[PDB]
Amino acid sequence: MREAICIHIGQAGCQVGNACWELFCLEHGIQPDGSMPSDDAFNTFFSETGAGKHVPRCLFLDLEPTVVDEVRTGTYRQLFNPEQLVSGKEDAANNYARGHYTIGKEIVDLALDRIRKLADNCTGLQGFMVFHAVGGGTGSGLGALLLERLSVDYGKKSKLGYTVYPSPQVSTAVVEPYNCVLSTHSLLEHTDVATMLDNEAIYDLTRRSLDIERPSYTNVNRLIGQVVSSLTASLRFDGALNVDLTEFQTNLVPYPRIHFVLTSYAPVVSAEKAYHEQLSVADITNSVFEPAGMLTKCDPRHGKYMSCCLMYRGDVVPKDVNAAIATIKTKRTIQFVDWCPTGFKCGINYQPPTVVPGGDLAKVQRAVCMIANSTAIAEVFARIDHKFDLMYSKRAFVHWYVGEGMEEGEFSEAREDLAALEKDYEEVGAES
Amino acid sequence: MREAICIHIGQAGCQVGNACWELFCLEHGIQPDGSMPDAFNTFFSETGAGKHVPRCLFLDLEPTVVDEVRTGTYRQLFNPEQLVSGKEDAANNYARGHYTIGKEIVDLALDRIRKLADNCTGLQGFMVFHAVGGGTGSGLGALLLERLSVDYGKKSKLGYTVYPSPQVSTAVVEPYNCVLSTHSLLEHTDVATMLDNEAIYDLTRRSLDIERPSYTNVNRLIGQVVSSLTASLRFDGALNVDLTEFQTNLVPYPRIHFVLTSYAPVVSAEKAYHEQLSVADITNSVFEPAGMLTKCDPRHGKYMSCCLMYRGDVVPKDVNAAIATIKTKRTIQFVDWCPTGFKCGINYQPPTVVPGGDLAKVQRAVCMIANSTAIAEVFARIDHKFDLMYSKRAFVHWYVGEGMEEGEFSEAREDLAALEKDYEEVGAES
Amino acid sequence: IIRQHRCAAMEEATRREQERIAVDAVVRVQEQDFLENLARRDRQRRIME
Amino acid sequence: ARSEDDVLLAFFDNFCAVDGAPMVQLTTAEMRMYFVGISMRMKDDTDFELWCTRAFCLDRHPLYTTTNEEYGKESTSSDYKLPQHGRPQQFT
Amino acid sequence: REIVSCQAGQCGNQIGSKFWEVISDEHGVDPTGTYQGDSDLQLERINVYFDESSGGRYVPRAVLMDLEPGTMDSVRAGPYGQLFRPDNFIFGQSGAGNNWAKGHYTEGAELIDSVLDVCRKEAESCDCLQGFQLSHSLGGGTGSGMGTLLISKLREEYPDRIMMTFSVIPSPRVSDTVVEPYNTTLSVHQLVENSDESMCIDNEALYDICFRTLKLTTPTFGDLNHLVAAVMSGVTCCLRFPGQLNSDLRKLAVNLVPFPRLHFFMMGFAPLTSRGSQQYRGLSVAELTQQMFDAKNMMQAADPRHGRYLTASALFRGRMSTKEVDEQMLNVQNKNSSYFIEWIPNNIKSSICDIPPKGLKMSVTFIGNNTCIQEMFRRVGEQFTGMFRRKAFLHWYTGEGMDEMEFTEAESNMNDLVSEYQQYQDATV
Amino acid sequence: REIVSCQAGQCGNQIGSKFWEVISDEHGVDPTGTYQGDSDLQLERINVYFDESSGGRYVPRAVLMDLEPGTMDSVRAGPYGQLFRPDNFIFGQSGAGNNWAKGHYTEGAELIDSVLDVCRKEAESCDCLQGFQLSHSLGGGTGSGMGTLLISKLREEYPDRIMMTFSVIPSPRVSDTVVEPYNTTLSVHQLVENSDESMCIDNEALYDICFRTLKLTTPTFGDLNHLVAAVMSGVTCCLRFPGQLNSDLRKLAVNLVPFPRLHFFMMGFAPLTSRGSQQYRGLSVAELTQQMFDAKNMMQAADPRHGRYLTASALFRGRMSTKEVDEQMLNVQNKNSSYFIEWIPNNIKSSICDIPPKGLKMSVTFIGNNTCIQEMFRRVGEQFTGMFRRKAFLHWYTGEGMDEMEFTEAESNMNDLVSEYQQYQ
Ligand SMILES: Nc1nc2c(ncn2[C@@H]2O[C@H](COP(=O)(O)OP(=O)(O)OP(=O)(O)O)[C@@H](O)[C@H]2O)c(=O)[nH]1
Ligand SMILES: Nc1nc2c(ncn2[C@@H]2O[C@H](COP(=O)(O)OP(=O)(O)OP(=O)(O)O)[C@@H](O)[C@H]2O)c(=O)[nH]1
Ligand SMILES: Nc1nc2c(ncn2[C@@H]2O[C@H](COP(=O)(O)OP(=O)(O)O)[C@@H](O)[C@H]2O)c(=O)[nH]1
Ligand SMILES: Nc1nc2c(ncn2[C@@H]2O[C@H](COP(=O)(O)OP(=O)(O)O)[C@@H](O)[C@H]2O)c(=O)[nH]1
Ligand SMILES: [Mg+2]
Ligand SMILES: [Mg+2]
Repeated sequence: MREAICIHIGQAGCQVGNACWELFCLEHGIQPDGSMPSDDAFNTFFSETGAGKHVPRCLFLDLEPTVVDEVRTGTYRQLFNPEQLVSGKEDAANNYARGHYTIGKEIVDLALDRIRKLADNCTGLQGFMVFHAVGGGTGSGLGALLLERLSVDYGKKSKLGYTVYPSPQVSTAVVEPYNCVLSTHSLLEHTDVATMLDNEAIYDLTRRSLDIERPSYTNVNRLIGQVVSSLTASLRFDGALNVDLTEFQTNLVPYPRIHFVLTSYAPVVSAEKAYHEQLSVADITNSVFEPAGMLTKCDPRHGKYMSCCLMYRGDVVPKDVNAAIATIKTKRTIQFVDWCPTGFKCGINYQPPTVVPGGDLAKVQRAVCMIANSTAIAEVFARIDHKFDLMYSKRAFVHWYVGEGMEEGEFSEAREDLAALEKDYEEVGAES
Repeated sequence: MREAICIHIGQAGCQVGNACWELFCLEHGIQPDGSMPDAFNTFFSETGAGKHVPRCLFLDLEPTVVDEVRTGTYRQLFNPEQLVSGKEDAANNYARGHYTIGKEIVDLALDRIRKLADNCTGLQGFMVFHAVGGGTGSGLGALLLERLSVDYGKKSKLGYTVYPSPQVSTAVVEPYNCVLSTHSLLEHTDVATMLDNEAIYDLTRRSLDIERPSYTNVNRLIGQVVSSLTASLRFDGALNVDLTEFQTNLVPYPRIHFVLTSYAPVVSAEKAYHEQLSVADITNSVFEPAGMLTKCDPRHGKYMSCCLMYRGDVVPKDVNAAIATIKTKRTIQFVDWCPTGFKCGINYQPPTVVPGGDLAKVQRAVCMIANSTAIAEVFARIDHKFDLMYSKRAFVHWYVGEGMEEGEFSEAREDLAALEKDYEEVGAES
Repeated sequence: IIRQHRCAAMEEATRREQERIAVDAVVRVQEQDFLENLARRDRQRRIME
Repeated sequence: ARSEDDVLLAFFDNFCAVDGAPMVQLTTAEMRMYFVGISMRMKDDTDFELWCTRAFCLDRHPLYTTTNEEYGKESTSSDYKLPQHGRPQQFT
Repeated sequence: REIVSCQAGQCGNQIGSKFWEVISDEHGVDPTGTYQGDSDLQLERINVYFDESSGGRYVPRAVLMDLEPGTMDSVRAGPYGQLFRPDNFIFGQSGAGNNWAKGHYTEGAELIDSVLDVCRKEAESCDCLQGFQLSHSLGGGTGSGMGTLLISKLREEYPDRIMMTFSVIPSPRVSDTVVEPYNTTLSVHQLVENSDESMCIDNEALYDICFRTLKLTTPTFGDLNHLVAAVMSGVTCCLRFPGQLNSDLRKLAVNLVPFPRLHFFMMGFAPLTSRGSQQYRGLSVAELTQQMFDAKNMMQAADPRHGRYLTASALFRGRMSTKEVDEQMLNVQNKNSSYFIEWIPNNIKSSICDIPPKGLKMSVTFIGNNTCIQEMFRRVGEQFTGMFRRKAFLHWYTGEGMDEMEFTEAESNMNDLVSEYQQYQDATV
Repeated sequence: REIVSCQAGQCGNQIGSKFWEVISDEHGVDPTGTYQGDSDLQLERINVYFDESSGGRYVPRAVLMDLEPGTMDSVRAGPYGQLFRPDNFIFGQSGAGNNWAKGHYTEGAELIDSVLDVCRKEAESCDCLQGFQLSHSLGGGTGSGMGTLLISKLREEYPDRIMMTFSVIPSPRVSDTVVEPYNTTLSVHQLVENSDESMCIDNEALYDICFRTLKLTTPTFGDLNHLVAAVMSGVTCCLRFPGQLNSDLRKLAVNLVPFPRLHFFMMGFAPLTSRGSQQYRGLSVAELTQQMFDAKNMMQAADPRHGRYLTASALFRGRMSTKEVDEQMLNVQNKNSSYFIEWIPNNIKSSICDIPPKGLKMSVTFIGNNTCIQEMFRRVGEQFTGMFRRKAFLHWYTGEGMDEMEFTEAESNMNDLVSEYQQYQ
């Protein structure tokens, strides 16, 4: 029942999935060997076997064997299946053409076979959870190919995709804007809902709120996994206002071509700061709506809220939920689009979030994750478009794609599709 | 309900905050870890954990005092935020603390003020503890006065200010800082209270028989006075008083809002047990010029409003008897237009003795805060100081070199002149 | 309990710092200098012979 | 692979007597015999020099008290009583 | 996955020998071939550079190759000479004599067939060959011409593979031959045409680092080669060890080569401190970044301030955070925005690997494509033109079989390369 | 908050090394660089002077310079010499030859590039740099010239940061060179604009202190360095330890510099006593005050009766009560109003720090901006005029690219500074 299948594509996908699955195992009380010593709550993420072992419903992919072999040699090797842990022989190396045309096709068939073997087991599959940063070649290329095949062979099943877009200021590649523009077309057409996961916002949030001078990739992935768990706990545990995958994607997607959504989780507070503050529902809601607490480099004041969804966990009550919503509506600093008066979705769960040992986060009574479709995504799209166009002015890092098997006009097509994204955002956000 | 938000500025602000919060924890039975092993609602904000975070904001420009507080006993009591300091001290520079180095911390200070305010629903007012002698306590204090007045309007605002002494001082630019600060302290403080160290030292030497008086004892006495003034709303009494209740009877005119303080009985353990500390005796000791907390002789001026607040087993019977005796004896005089001149508050909770301190456990006590014309003497002293040091432009270059206009020294001196003139006018007979 | 765990983690970090002190004090160049001292000495002796 | 104790015991077992008692009295003659044994153990002069220098290292609060601390210095948990004359029960 | 190395010439042979010393030290492989490493990570990806035998010996995937038997005998008699496979020691009878034509057409031509046979023998044993790396110097005769012949044949045989070339660019301040301009001019065009990346090493800057940075009194060829060996170890760190942000040869190629013929790089190894100031200086990532871009830490002798960085990439080793490896990288991008080309914002890539060099807390290797790399090429083309105007030292090449048309073509390719470097330096958006 | 220091010349290097020795002892840092103190307060603000390496080893934030490498070798060989950083041991090959021209124009100018590189590296390492401290002697060549050019470049690079200088000023009674007046006149005219606050130390008065107040048979330059290092620690104590009435560099400057160019302070330390008299001395606040205000204790060779105190500052350290320091200050003002200036009543600032220097009940340091500081300037100006009317030793200084007219500038700058002090005298 209510199963959800996780796919983690690329280096970034595998690293974020490691933290996400460690959080899932800790919150479901599953030992690293795959057992619960001492309730069908795990059914959506772990497949119960006859012998009593729980196998996660996850699929790891990377054309480079480094991360998957690290997983195989890690503590959770007994938990993770020998299969559903696919590896390649040579990486895409920041090349969408490589990940989509030459080395991606030799592994996509096996990926689809493994997905079929993980989906036929499922009886109430809610949807797919694709974690991939479009900066990388395999995150963009192989991710795009896998999304195309999954969409064409699996009908209209819900598909959430957590994507770490090239962050506007800091980046770890020069071809990364090219990869992002190339993969944006496929991600738009085939991914039902996409979640922004840029880097400056998470890193500044961890620097200021968590008060740690060395916020690193593990901390970023821990926060992302916490966000994923908060979003998906509605079906995992009983709640006052349960929402399923379709339930919130319908309320989050106003038009088929606009589904990219911002995310903001709070109270994301340091351990030392934890019990010295009265973390009320109104306080955490205000902290979430604060631009500084968002996990995306898109300031809300430069855009229009279109449809916001709040996943509350803990002792939250619809009373305080409604009171926080009323205060937020009274506040004039943030602005909602005129033609969507309510614009608010609420999902309440009685299960408080769990903190992993050694993690920077601190366990609290209540928490809330914000997933909001807004016009602020147009500015980050424009930032990456400016990142890309001046590089494409005189064919920088394009001979690789040309010689790898991609036609040159594909870059122009991706540019035009991205420009259509910003223009569609502007047109929809324009006042009636 | 009846919350009072404390804001502590500078060296003296932080020290007096430590003393007063020790006294408040002593009074309300709150551990230094913040627990009881809701009469505290005015000073300690409840959270879910049963631990009580004080409704205080410590602000300073140099990190020594905030580091000491975060390292001391009350580290687990005080919030990790609300305990903030900059990176460089104002350095006895009103211009620095009001124009250059304080501007980068005023925004965060007002953010924390908003955090304190939206937590409480019945805010009675703000209480800022500071000394205008130094740099930050003058400049940053004044700047917070303007921001609080513009962001809160007619909310009650008490300032407990340590002005420079008439006789000796611990700085050379201290008169400049005090003169520059009186402008804000007159325009945006609803009630200001004089707490200079002289009469506190003299009272400690002459009453408690302390051969080595220190800032520790001075701040303990200041905290005793603050607790006595605020305990009327904290504990039940025959004649309770509130912030506005005592303000409207203490200040006759908007510009006349500076008040002297005198707390008695204030005696050591050995001496406390040889005296009949009755209501009449304690009232006479309060009206004695030796018992005041500020060096300013009433006999050289005229009283216009005395707020006497008693704590302990006092009764309105002996309260009225003492008032009658005060009226009968002619050594003190009241102003012509104010016959009554007495606002009396009664509280049933006797002042808690600080263990390891110097005060003695006494059944009944009384603190008197008085608006009177005698403040003209200390204003004349400080303005003569300022004129003497300003005649040939001493230390003015340090002030000017911080984005500061030389003319506001002159306008502040004119403000002091106007204040002294209006005190003389209101004290003039019919 | 989380406070105690973070204090233990800080103590572990200090232990890691002490171990890195040990490895830095270990940081072979001086031993190579001693070896070349022996080399120049014995070449000098052979030259004299 | 082993520890300091293991290496020390392994090295000192070579100097044990026939009966097995831990012999503790060495002289320069048998010290140099051990050295020449190592000399024939490895024949490279540079490696022998490295071994010897590596194994022998041939050329390698009452004072402070704070007046601010004096505030809560003496107060204990036994001095914290709730006020007797508190405000009445909240009917709001 | 697997990478295979070829060592050409005397300079290339010695640099490869010390490179294998460094790799064996990092992977815990004794000179006798047995494993002695501390942990399992050294064995997890030991197959990238080494090949296991039946007895457990890890033979390096190396082809030590040169005309002169003297260098073969010396490297075999060296401390790690027993590590290499004897059948991979291919040598001729008479040396090339610093003659590019001798090494490329007459003496090396007969022996390059056997070299290619042994290289294909070593490559076919690889499960997934990552590529080749040729270590050599362009100033020599057999280390430049015959190595370029090797690279050409390897390109003709294995099209999709990556051939790193580590070429020690000769400099007349450290001159050792009156024919270095001829050899360099005849070899650079082949390096451009065939080698995917051609990485330049300047012995001037090697001595400069050994003098003003490491403060070595008498830094021999061994001390010179330690820095280049560290660079060759760090360029392929993420292949052999896991890290928070992986990279490899194709990663660096695609993120450092904007145009097909713009594939020449200059190196930097950090940190580098003197003997006394080792434990005194805080080995922090801030000091690492400070020492990263300065000319004194760069072992190529061309001042980077005179040029503009087309691209750059920093491969870090050690446990460091992203807000310690990337935000200050952007800070450098901002505080020296003049030296970075405006049409490629974020000119510099970052990669992180967990395992640091043995003994050192944290490290980084710099791989940068800059407009300043044309200084060497102009200032060696000047000498080539000066010598070729009078037909000096040319009868050797003509007798061996080289026509002057080939030299004219080599100089034309020299000029084409320097012009291509120049016309990306003053370009405006 | 953190202060970065520099030592110039042989005198400056020795005295700064001794200052670092006493600071390391006070903060419980052995020469190995590790911390073995007995309190939390020692590590609470150890970053003021020391910078932690990657290992926590506390390298002094000091830059040592001199054209002669002999003093570099001596400071390295010193017992705490290993504490410093080798890269900061910047030095030249040829000495200054006791020439201000060589130290400021030819060798010092060519060597200052690396000096400012090291200083700015230390500044970047610093989080919030409170100020630059410099220690040297105006009577030497490299010390005086090098330090003056230092302060000039430091001022032009960081305008608002506090510039402290510790200048050892020669005296005619203990002169040991013929060109002290030249060097001092060419250095004070730079210190009077480029330095926020300057403190002059006299070898003659130090010797008098050691002879009589300490009753010590044979003190040395080591003991003089003891005396001045106690001063250097006490001036910035409040930046490292908490106190009832804390202070810092800018507080001292603003309370002791009534006019921008009157920042030459005469110093004193207390208590000082011999072994025989230590048991007889009953240490108290009043005893500290009198033994501080008496002339023999102050290491300035200028008699206070000959002048008046513009401003005074007493940085008290140790467990004490503020009432008695307040009484002492008020009573000394009232009883010696003749010694103080009438148009600034309460000329004395008092700051109190809880942590005392190790070895005493409690101590105090005296910052004195007395008008009698003009005496030494006047006498050394007389020396300089006497030499420069007869053209003495001019060729050595002019051969280094310099000319007569900058000496003519320097003498006038000293003269009108003396006149400025005389005006309030
Ligand atoms: N949030 C988050 N971002 C990551 C993580 N790992 C990598 N990234 C970012 O995602 C981008 C793309 O990942 P890549 O390093 O290219 O790895 P990849 O996507 O698998 O592509 P290949 O390296 O060719 O296999 C990188 O530039 C990183 O900045 C992660 O664990 N969490
Ligand atoms: N009563 C009392 N006054 C104090 C105390 N500490 C400082 N002061 C006052 O502060 C004045 C001197 O100013 P500063 O030393 O500069 O202290 P400040 O006013 O807070 O200014 P900063 O030092 O910049 O923080 C003195 O005249 C005292 O009146 C204290 O602990 N108790
Ligand atoms: N880095 C390094 N360079 C060397 C070494 N030995 C020689 N060289 C350089 O190589 C150049 C000569 O190359 P050469 O040996 O004649 O090449 P070959 O004749 O083709 O083998 C000289 O300019 C040297 O600077 C060495 O051990 N290390
Ligand atoms: N107080 C004190 N004075 C010193 C010390 N060393 C030297 N001096 C004085 O400094 C003068 C010489 O200055 P010098 O160090 O040669 O200056 P430099 O040549 O520029 O380095 C002499 O007259 C000494 O009196 C010392 O350790 N302590
Ligand atoms: Mg990858
Ligand atoms: Mg202060």
